[PDB]
Amino acid sequence: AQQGVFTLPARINFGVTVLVNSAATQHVEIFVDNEPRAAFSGVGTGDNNLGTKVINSGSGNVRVQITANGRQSDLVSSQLVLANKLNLAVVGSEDGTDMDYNDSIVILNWPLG
Amino acid sequence: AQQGVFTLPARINFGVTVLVNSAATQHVEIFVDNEPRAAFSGVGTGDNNLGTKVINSGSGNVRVQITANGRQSDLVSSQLVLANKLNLAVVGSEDGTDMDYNDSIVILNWPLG
Amino acid sequence: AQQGVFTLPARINFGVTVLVNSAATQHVEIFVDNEPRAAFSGVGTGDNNLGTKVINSGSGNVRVQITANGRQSDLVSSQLVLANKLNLAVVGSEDGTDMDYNDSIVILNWPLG
Amino acid sequence: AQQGVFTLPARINFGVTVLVNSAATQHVEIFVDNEPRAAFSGVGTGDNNLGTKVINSGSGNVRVQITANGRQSDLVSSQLVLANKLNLAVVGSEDGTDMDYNDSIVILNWPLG
Ligand SMILES: CO[C@H]1O[C@H](CO)[C@@H](O)[C@H](O)[C@@H]1O
Ligand SMILES: CO[C@H]1O[C@H](CO)[C@@H](O)[C@H](O)[C@@H]1O
Ligand SMILES: CO[C@H]1O[C@H](CO)[C@@H](O)[C@H](O)[C@@H]1O
Ligand SMILES: CO[C@H]1O[C@H](CO)[C@@H](O)[C@H](O)[C@@H]1O
Ligand SMILES: [Ca+2]
Ligand SMILES: [Ca+2]
Ligand SMILES: [Ca+2]
Ligand SMILES: [Ca+2]
Ligand SMILES: [Ca+2]
Ligand SMILES: [Ca+2]
Ligand SMILES: [Ca+2]
Ligand SMILES: [Ca+2]
Repeated sequence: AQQGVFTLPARINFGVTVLVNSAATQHVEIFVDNEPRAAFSGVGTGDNNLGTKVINSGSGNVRVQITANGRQSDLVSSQLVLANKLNLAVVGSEDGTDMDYNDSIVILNWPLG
Repeated sequence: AQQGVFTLPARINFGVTVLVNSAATQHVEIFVDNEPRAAFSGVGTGDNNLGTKVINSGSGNVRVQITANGRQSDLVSSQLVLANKLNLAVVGSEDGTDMDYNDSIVILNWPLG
Repeated sequence: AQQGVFTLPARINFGVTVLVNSAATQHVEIFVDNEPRAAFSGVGTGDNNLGTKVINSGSGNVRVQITANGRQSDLVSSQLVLANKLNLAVVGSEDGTDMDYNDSIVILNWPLG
Repeated sequence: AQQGVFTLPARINFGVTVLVNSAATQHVEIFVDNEPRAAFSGVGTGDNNLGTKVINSGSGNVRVQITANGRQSDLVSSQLVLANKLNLAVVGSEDGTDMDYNDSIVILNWPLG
């Protein structure tokens, strides 16, 4: 199945947070309606936090893309709703051979405020 | 039910990341085996990222507590495993009356590296 | 937080499946827009399957209620989305003192077909 | 990533429940330590419940395979833990072209009793 693709509520602001656990530099792009809207990059094996950016969901079509060594990483993803209110969309990724799926971890959350 | 309580693998390094969406200052405490082992404080309504800390799980008994206004916030939590490998333990919290459950969001993840 | 309450897409058919793991007889009622729409009951400690019923979500306001020994059980719940398509809303419940939260397990899924 | 593969506690009894939403007959196989240990077959587009079977996890290595039309279906999966106690491992699957991922839905849960 496709992974890293989520349908958000339309026209909502959401946060994107990235953690890295890799020796290879990670490059994360968030697409909204097939257009690039947020970029992150970094490297480190200590759950290193690349920060959070807030962007708008447009029609709702959000895709997470993660590249390392020039290749798009293998993605795994899920969406969780807590208390019928807090939404988290999570992406793990694998850039190599050890199948740890933590090389970049991308977390989307909404609503904010 | 109790919320914000997780059993991790023993003696594992794990990351704790905190996001806030609040006007009241948030205080997050992470306990390992009932001992206070990580703290975060901050405020802001736009998904303010308070960073990530890496700590060890001890016997495995990890608990998240969140306060604001000198009072414990109401917690909701779940654990997710992706690719049979990437673990996320998520806590949402409510400090007030609007039931948005985003006032502090605490993410635990393992394994690292 | 309230547990066992989910917002479904409006006017959608969804399935409700119940498993029991209890010595006490379990009584499950599913409410849609505050009206009773599906009932299940049974007893057994072997993950005993009470079957599946398909009902309609109305405005979308769905609540799971679980009673044993005349008392509403303590609920825990979450919603999961897989492949940006398959939705599962899960409720565990505790009727007693052992905190196993399996006494009735209620699974909602959509879309069908 | 591999999907439908889960590590359970060793030597634990767990339940497997299958729902189908398909016009093609579904065949679900559960492997424990690479040995074929539970089977289900059925068909129907209205969330047809094929029942629950209880089996033992052996060393803990559990795999779900789903076929229809003599071919392995595309799998998507996650594991959820509620109340730090109730485990659900969920598999959705697609046998065709409509990408609804509900053709067989396989739910594993533990602990029982
Ligand atoms: C050297 O190992 C690390 O870096 C590689 C990328 O080179 C990752 O895939 C792996 O999981 C480790 O984090
Ligand atoms: C003023 O409203 C904000 O701040 C309060 C107190 O932190 C939160 O409960 C609420 O959800 C908003 O984020
Ligand atoms: C006797 O123990 C069982 O039944 C009680 C209800 O009596 C449940 O709470 C418990 O988890 C067991 O399933
Ligand atoms: C005819 O359409 C149905 O049957 C096929 C084959 O099982 C499924 O892929 C599809 O989602 C529908 O449930
Ligand atoms: Ca890796
Ligand atoms: Ca890694
Ligand atoms: Ca709030
Ligand atoms: Ca808030
Ligand atoms: Ca119980
Ligand atoms: Ca029980
Ligand atoms: Ca299909
Ligand atoms: Ca189908």
